[PDB]
Amino acid sequence: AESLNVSTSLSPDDPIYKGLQSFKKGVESRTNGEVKIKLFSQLGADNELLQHAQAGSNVGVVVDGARLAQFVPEFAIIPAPFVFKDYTTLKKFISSPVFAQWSEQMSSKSGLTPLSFNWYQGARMLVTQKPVSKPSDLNGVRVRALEAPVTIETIKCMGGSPTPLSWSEIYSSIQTGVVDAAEAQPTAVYGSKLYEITKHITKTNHIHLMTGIIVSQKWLSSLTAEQQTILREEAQKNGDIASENTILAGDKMLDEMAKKGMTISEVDTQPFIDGCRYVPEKLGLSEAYKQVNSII
Repeated sequence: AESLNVSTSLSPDDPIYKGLQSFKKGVESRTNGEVKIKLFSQLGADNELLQHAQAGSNVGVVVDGARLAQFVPEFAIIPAPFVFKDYTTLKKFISSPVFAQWSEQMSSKSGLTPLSFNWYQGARMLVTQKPVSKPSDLNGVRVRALEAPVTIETIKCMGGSPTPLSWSEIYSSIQTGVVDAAEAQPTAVYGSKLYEITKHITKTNHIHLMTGIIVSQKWLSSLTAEQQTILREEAQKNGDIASENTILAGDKMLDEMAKKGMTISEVDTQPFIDGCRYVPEKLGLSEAYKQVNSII
């Protein structure tokens, strides 16, 4: 018998979690139970789990490019601002040979491998008290940030002032005037109940959130060829399902907030794009950015 333990951080009602459930169902069905998938809320922080996975653990985690940059630094471009014009363009890049090269490098040099990297978690948008049609509308606006260079530079390049604080504290920070605004994907805006205390969502879609199920190469290679391909086939197939469900949920959450008094607006992104073109270079990610652009 064999098994994979997936450490998760999402609510069981999230599309990504239900996708992991579909993934479990697929794998266990096709192997008649010889490979079992366990989903945990318990196992440890992502960074310590990844070290264990390097050593051969049968533990997995759903993580993004920023977390994998420590193994292959190119990965850090995926969450950078205004790299991908839309979701399908993002998919085109993830499926390309350049990305395949980065994954091969992680597998062969760092002993970690994505079963797939198409678990989409949304597009980040602006949540504000006032309308935003152009970057100068954010001058003087304090936007919640995070102690990471990409996030900080994203807020700056878009025109706001980055104000780091824990996401678990975003509602009280807005309510008490520590910060004016936030920057996040719809399920998080909705999940934190921000529609209670803000008035505008602007669809800048400035960052795309792409993740995958990352596992030990040593563990995966210890399984049979048939078990390996089932795992990889099912991860990709179910990542696509979860992705569509994320988008579906996102749209409906936005609709629900508009019906709770919020205004949701599209925006001409071109000025934001031009204002953020320096970011990859400032962050030292030019090589990665140039390889992405060779594709898209």
